Amino acid sequence: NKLWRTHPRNYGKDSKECRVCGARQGLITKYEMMTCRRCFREQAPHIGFVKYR
Amino acid sequence: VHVLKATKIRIYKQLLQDGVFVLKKDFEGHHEETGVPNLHCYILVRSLKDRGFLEEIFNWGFTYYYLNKEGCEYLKTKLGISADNVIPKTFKASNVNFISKEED
Amino acid sequence: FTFRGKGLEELTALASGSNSEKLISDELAALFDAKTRRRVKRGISEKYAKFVNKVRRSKEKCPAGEKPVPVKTHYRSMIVIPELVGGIVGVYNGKEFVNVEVKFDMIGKYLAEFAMTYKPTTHGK
Amino acid sequence: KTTRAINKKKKFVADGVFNAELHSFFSKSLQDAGYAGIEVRRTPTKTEIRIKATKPQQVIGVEGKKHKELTQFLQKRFGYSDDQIQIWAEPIKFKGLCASAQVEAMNYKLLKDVPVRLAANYIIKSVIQDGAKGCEIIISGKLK
Amino acid sequence: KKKKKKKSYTTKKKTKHRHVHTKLGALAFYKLENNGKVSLQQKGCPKCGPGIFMAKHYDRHYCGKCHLTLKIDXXXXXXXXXXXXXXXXXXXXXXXXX
Amino acid sequence: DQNQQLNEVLAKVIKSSNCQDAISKGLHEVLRTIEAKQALFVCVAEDCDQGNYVKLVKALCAKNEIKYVSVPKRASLGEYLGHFTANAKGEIKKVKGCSSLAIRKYAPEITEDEKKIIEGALKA
Amino acid sequence: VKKVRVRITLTCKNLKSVEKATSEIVSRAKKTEQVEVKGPVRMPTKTLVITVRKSPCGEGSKTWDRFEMRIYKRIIDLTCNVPDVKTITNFRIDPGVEIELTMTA
RNA sequence: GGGGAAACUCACGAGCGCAAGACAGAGAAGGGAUUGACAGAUUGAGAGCUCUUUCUUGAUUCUUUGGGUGGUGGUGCAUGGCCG
Ligand SMILES: [Mg+2]
Ligand SMILES: [Mg+2]
Ligand SMILES: [Mg+2]
Ligand SMILES: [Mg+2]
Ligand SMILES: [Mg+2]
Ligand SMILES: [Zn+2]
Ligand SMILES: [Zn+2]
Repeated sequence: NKLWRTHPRNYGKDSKECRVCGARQGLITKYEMMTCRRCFREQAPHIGFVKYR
Repeated sequence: VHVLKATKIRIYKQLLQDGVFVLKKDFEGHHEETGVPNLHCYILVRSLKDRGFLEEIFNWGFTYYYLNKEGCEYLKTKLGISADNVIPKTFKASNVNFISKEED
Repeated sequence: FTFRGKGLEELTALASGSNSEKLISDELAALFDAKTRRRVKRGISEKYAKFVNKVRRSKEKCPAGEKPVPVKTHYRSMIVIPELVGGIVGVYNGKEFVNVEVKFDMIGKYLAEFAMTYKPTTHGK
Repeated sequence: KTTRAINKKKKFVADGVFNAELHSFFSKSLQDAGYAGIEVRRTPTKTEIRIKATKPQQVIGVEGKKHKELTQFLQKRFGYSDDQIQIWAEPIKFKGLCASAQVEAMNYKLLKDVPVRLAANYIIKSVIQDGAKGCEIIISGKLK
Repeated sequence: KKKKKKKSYTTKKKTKHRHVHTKLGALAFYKLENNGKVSLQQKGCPKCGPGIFMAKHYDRHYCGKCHLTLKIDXXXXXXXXXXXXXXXXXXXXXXXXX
Repeated sequence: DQNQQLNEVLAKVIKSSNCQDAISKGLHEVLRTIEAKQALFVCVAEDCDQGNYVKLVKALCAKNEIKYVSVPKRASLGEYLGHFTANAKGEIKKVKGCSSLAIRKYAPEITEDEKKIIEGALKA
Repeated sequence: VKKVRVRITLTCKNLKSVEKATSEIVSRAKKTEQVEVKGPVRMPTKTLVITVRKSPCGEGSKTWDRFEMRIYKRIIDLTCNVPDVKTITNFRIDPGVEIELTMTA
C-alpha cells in the first residue's frame, strides 16, 4: 500500500523536466523544447542552432 | 507490491511476440503500448535483465530492452504449452538486406 | 464593562442557522475579509470539518473545571470559526504543537497566526 | 489534414529535438560499428532514418537482428508497424575521414591495452592516409 | 565544506511493529449432516456470496471482498454482551500465558 | 499401470491451466471456487492425513454439480503444478504435497481426444 | 479545362536547401504548358533566438551564447490540374524541408 | 550556480508511511509464503500506520547468509565533459 505522488505536481518547478539530463533547475527552456541550459548547449548542433552571434 | 498473474502473463507475451520491450523512467504512469502499471513493468522486466535474458539501453527518457537467445527459452518455459511456436519478430525474417547506396 | 465584536450568540445562530451545512454558512461569509471569503466560496476541505467536531467534544465533556482537552492539528491554514472560540487547540509550527486559548477576537483570522513558526532574534557577540 | 497545426517555430524546434533524440538513441546502442549521423526525411506518411556508418554490416545485425531491434525500438516510442518508420544503413566510403569512427577505433585500442603514443600513431597515420589534410588527437585523463 | 550527517534515535519512539496476517491450521467452514447432505457454518455475503463467507466480528458482518458491513440492532445488544463475554475468556487466557 | 494417459494428460492439463491464471490452488481456494460453481473440474489427494479433508471436499463437489477425480499421493500433485523446492539450475529435492486442485477453465490448446480422457475418470 | 489554383509552401531550417526547391520548382513549372506560376515569394525570415549562460556551474564572469535557428518560408502559386502538380513535385529535395499544398478553384 | 524558494522545488528541521532488499546458497511454504481491509481505538491525516477484531487474497514470496539497485551524500587536489 502506497499513497505518494499525492501532492499536485501540477504547475511550477516540479511539473517540469529536461527531456534529457532530466534536471528541473537549469533554465528548463520552455520555448517548446524542455531542456536545461547545459543540455541544450550540447544538443544545439543536433537540434540545429548555429551561433555566428 | 503484488504483480497480478495475468499481468505477468500478458507482459511476458507482449515481449515474446516482438522480442523487444520499452519503458520510461516514470513510475506513476502506465506503459504506453501495454497500459500496465509501470511499477509492475519495472518489477517484471528487471528480474529478466538481472538473471540475464534481457539487454538494456537508456537514452533521454527511456529504457530499451531487446530479448536474449537464452531468454526465449525462459519465457517459453514460463508461458507453458502455449509458447513453443513463437518466433519473436526480432528473431527470424531476413527478407531483403538493404544497406542503401547514396542517391543517384 | 466589556463586550464582544458582533455578539457571540447571534453567530452561533448565524453559523448553525437553518442550514448549518457547510462549516461556514453564507452568513458568516458577509463577515469575513475578501481573502477568507475567497477560500470558502472557492473550495474548503472536509477534513476541516471533522477537526471542527473534535473541538466540539472538548468544549462540552470538560467540566466547568475549565480544563479543555487540547485538540492537535497541522491545519494551520484554518480560519477560526465562531464555534471554535473557547477551546484550546494545539497547532503545529515546525517543532511541536502549540496550545492556544481561542478568544472571540481571533475569528476570521488564520489559525496559523498564533503558532509562532520561528523564534525571532536575541543578540550578542 | 494532419491532426494539429503547429507554429512552424514550435514544430521546427520539435523537429530538431526529435533528431537529437535519435542521435542519442543510435550512438548509444550502435556503439560497435562506425556510427556517423542521420539523414532523416520525415513525411506524414513515412519517417525515413538513414544511419551512416563505417561498418554498415554491423548495423543490419546478424539474422537482421539490430535492423529490426532499432526499427522496432522506434516503433515503441513513436510506433507505426506500417513499415512507416523504416531504417536504412549507409556505408561511410572513406573510413579514415570520419572522426566519429576513428574515436571508436581509438576507444577500442585503448581498452585493449595498446600504449597511448603507439595507439594514436596508428589512428593518426591511418587518418592522414585516408586523405586527411591534417589530424590531431587529445587524451586528457589519469595517464598512467 | 558542508555540515556532517548522523543518526541519534530516541529511546522513546523506539520502533513499531507491522501486522502479521495469520491462517490457523486449515479451515473447515462446513459441516456434514446426515452424511448425505453438507452444511454451512458462518454467513455468506449476499453480493459475492456464492462461496465467500462473511467475517463475523463481535457484532458486525464483514466481507473480505465487498467490505459490506451488517449488524442487527436487537442482535447487537444480544451479541455485544455475548461477544464481550467470549472476549473475557480470551482476555484472561491471554494474560495467563505471559 | 496407472493409466499413463490419465496421469500424463492430468499433469499436462494441471500445468496447462496453471500457465494461465485460470487455475485454483489451495483448500481455501478450492472450497471457495467449488461453491461459486467456477470449477469445471476438481481433484483430491487421497493420502491426505487431515481430518475431514477429502470428505468435506467430495461433499461439496456433488452438492454443487462438479465432476471429480482423485489421485493417489498428494506429492504427484505438487509436480503437476510446479511446487517443489527447485534450484537455480533445475536440480530439485523434495516437493510440496497439495490436496486441493481446481481448474477454472481448460486452456484452448488441449485436444478433443485428451478432453475425453479426463471425463474418463470423473466421480462423486 | 479544370483549373485548380495550387499553393506550394516550403519551410526550412536552412537557406541552402530551401532555395534549391524554390528555384527548381519554378524552373520546372514554367516549362510545362498547362502552367501558370506566381513568382516564388519569400515570406519574412523568422528567427528563433536562444541566449544561454555558457558555463554549467555559475562561476567565472558572465558568458553568453547567442544561438540562432533561422526558418525561411517560401510560397509559390500554381495554375494547373491535379496531375500537373504531382508532375512538378517529382524532384529530389533535401531532408528537413516541409512542403505543404493547398488546392482551390 | 539561469538562485524570481509560498508548497513542490530541497539538499536543511520536526513527525509520519512506502521498498521499487533484484540475483544467487541454505531454511520456510497450497495442511499457506504474502497483499488488501470494514469497525472502533490511535493519529497531524478515511496513513490498516498502529492495537483489538476476523475475513479476503495466491505464491508476485518470507527467512536468514551473501549481494544489488538508488542516493542534490564525500573527495574538482582521483577524474572526464564543460566553463572562467
Ligand atoms: Mg581538463
Ligand atoms: Mg539564497
Ligand atoms: Mg520535504
Ligand atoms: Mg552505484
Ligand atoms: Mg547521480
Ligand atoms: Zn539537461
Ligand atoms: Zn462481497
